[PDB]
Amino acid sequence: ADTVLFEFLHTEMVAELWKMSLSVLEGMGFRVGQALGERLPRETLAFREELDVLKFLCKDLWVAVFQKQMDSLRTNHQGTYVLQDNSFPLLLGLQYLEEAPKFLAFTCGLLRGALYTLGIESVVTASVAALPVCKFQVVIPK
Amino acid sequence: SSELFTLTYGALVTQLCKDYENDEDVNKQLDRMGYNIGVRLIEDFLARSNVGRCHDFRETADVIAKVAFKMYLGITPSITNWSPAGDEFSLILENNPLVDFVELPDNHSALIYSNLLCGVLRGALEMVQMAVEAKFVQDTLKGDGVTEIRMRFIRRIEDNL
Ligand SMILES: *C(=O)CCCCCCCCCCCCCCC
Repeated sequence: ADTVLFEFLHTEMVAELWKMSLSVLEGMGFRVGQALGERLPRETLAFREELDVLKFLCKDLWVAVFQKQMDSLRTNHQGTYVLQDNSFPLLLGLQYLEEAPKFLAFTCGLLRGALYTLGIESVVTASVAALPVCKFQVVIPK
Repeated sequence: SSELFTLTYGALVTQLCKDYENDEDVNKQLDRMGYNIGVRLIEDFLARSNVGRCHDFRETADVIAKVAFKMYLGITPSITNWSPAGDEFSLILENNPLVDFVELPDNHSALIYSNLLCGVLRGALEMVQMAVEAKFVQDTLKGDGVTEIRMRFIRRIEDNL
């Protein structure tokens, strides 16, 4: 399908499926993330350290899903990572800063779902800096 | 890996089916959502093709089938079963455009899996002053030899004013 179609569908889903709602959006993104990871070169991550898995998501997964790589990746080397997209696609004024969280839920599941397929358990949340800059926080418990 | 739309649409149908006990309610929701996407898609389409305004329902069919579908789904549905008056035609597809497989046993016999498309078609055309009815009259996911979407010209929508 054409790239724009996903955004159109996603925009309608957030409107219609409008914190249990976020849970639903995140849950859907989780099943899609699982299937997507499944089709990426998962094998190459065999014998790799956690760090490479997260780079995989920033590059391999983000390109496949948004036709671009993550703009930056940070870590505290204690299981927590912050992925930053300087111009997140699904975010099509200060009045919308509070609404932005709704448009990031599905992608959090996408990331969480992809990690699951790679054998990793995690919790993903997101926040917005100065629109359209978005930060996805991946926390791998340990 | 552009199977993102298919996977995402699949999850939406699954989620709506859990949120609504009745399938008719899902079809209704899928159609409204499709309508809303259709109003936006038409702008995007005209901006990327510059095909111009059609004049007959016959011209609309060629644009929808040979240009719109090719641009958004990479496919070219066939045009058949024209009404003598030319106010109705059918789009023939090899299979369901939005869904590849359905869960078994069948718990959603009345559910129109890709009802979103019909809403998209109606919404996009409404933006060009054409009140039309898009409807699946045949579906491979339903056991039919082909997937068929019937397009019916209802009336010309008056200008905004
Ligand atoms: C003549 O007046 C030009 C009219 C062109 C109408 C184009 C309508 C777009 C059809 C959408 C089909 C794409 C499938 C997308 C699936 C969600």
